[PDB]
Amino acid sequence: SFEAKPSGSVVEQVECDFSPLLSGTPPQVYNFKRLVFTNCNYNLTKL
Amino acid sequence: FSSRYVDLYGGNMFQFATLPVYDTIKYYSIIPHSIRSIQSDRKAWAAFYV
Repeated sequence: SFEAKPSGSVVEQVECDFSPLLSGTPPQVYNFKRLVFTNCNYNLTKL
Repeated sequence: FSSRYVDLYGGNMFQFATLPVYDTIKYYSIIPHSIRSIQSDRKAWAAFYV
């Protein structure tokens, strides 16, 4: 059967700061440190 | 999760806050609060049920 053609993908876009991750003393692997991010734009390319 | 944040009447549970604690918690305590009041000030108090 015929199928529709995909077009006009819709993406809905605040840039969360990544400064704490790259700043300060990283804790040891047992003291694993993570930052939770929600509803924020990301720049993985910069990291 | 707090019902009051979204619908108080519904009683449904919706997350209102995220706590960054990655430590396992094996124990908790409840109702350590107390009221400082004169005899006239004292009134019946509602309670919390776990």
